Amino acid sequence: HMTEYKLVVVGAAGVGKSALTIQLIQNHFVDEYDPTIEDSYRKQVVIDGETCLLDILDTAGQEEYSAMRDQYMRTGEGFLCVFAINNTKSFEDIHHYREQIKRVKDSEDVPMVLVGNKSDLPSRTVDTKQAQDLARSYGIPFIETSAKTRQGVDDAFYTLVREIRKHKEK
Ligand SMILES: Nc1nc2c(ncn2[C@@H]2O[C@H](COP(=O)(O)OP(=O)(O)O)[C@@H](O)[C@H]2O)c(=O)[nH]1
Ligand SMILES: [Mg+2]
Ligand code: NA
Repeated sequence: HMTEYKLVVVGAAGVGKSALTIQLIQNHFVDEYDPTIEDSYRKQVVIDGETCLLDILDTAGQEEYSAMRDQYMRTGEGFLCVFAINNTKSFEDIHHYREQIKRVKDSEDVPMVLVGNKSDLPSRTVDTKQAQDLARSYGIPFIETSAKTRQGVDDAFYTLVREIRKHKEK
């Protein structure tokens, strides 16, 4: 009685991958989540009249190999590619995350959303138009989030589900 959607959250250390996932699931902002915990979470939610079971991998620790992450990259249906709007380097890093996904899928048409997180912080070094340019180039949506205030968080995830449906029958 539910449709499963396999989602993968990627991006540089410290951008708020865990914070966004935890906010989606618990409606809580977690100040201090272990940067090393990689794991999958489940969320049941009704999106456009369909009862969805989201199966979400919150990735961590790019440095080392991971059997879980390997399985999710190969079989994941969509990707949230996250940078922080006060972390220029994380924005610059998006290129590499996107290339890695393109390679695993042997494809340039992969359901993905570019997410610019920490929108509540005043120290903004990546402008919305830089992000809009980058997403336009990739042919993907751009959404600004705050895992702290929850602004944009459901939007990011609902939009990814919709991009998955645009790509394949579910
Ligand atoms: N102010 C603010 N801080 C955030 C936001 N998202 C995450 N953080 C903080 O940024 C740091 C890294 O978040 P975390 O989720 O562990 O990042 P991860 O390494 O990508 O999983 C933590 O202190 C979080 O409390 C946000 O939207 N706003
Ligand atoms: Mg994390
Ligand atoms: Na959170």
